[PDB]
Amino acid sequence: MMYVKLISSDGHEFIVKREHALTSGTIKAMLSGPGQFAENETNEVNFREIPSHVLSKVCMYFTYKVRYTNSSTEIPEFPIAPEIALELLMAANFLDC
Amino acid sequence: PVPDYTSIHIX
Amino acid sequence: VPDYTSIHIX
Amino acid sequence: SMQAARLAKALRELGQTGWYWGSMTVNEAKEKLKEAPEGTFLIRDSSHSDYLLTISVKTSAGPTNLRIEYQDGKFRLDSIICVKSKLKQFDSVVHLIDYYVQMCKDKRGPEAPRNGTVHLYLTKPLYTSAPSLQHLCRLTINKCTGAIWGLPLPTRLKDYLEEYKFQV
Amino acid sequence: MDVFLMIRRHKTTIFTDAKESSTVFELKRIVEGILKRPPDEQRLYKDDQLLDDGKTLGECGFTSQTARPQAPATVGLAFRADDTFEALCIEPFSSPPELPDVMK
Ligand SMILES: [Co+2]
Repeated sequence: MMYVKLISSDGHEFIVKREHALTSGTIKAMLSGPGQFAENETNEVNFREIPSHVLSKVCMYFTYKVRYTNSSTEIPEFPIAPEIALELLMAANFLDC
Repeated sequence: PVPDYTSIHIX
Repeated sequence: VPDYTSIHIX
Repeated sequence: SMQAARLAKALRELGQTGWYWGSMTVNEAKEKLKEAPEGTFLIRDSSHSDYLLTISVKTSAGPTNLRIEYQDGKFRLDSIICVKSKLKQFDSVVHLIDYYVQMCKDKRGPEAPRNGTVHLYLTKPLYTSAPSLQHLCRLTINKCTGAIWGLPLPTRLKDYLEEYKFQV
Repeated sequence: MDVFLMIRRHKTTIFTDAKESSTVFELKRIVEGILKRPPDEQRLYKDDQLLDDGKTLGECGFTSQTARPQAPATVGLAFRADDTFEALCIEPFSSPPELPDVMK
């Protein structure tokens, strides 16, 4: 589908565009990976160790990265508060983005 | 206006 | 950290 | 480590910045920095034969270009007159830019000169592409502290932070 | 021209975009294609103020400077069950831990 659901460790459900979610290399390997043609497939990805405040920030990066890729628009700063920077760094490395 | 190419001078 | 220096460009 | 390995690491760090534009003419740099604030900079390939890197900066009188000299394993700014001990030189070209951005954090608005020989000023870069979320977190952490080996992080990620200690 | 929004209801958050000149009703049609509920069963909010279908997103306060990709604006969403609407409820996100001693 056009959108995909990403569920955080505390149960928050984020619905983002599929092309935006493919910015993460880990998610891309999951949605565009092996499977069974006849079997049903879930359009939800569960993260058991990514909290909602971090996962919401990752989704904003998905919008930020796709918007300013192959574009003539000047790229503004991406605000990252220090209070989440380390949690965000661990999640970014885990998602390959 | 500034020239297209310049070099630094420490002052 | 480094001390400021007035740098001219010519 | 030998000279080729130091230069290779310096070029890798350049590619991780996000403000390295590769092939870019002088006019294309003037267009991208025409309305940018004073201090906006970017590093591109040098059209000259004896150079490799060039800084395009927005100054008080418009966009200009500064060629980066590479002599004896160290990067230096092109200078009209120099004393060797008084010109900063580093193995990493990103360290050279980070050095001057830090120095120009205490640069003089109303107190600045209004007419005369233009003064150099470097602040924020002009990204050609959005860097990875990891690198953006690395910059935020670096702008927050320099003692990364006491942070609650796995040792694998502490090596990642050590690979790029600059704030720009 | 493009505005970037976070449509939130309970524990559900939708990351979507629209045009500043588009209307609230057209935003309810985008929600209809995601949460499978018609616009007449939706109520959109900007903080406490209820948005009406006729106003454009820019007229409601969603401009290119307050609804950027790296900082999207939040739109409240309330659903209708039977005759009366539900009260606006948005579940907060988690809290980050206190900063380490060496940080800041
Ligand atoms: Co002067």
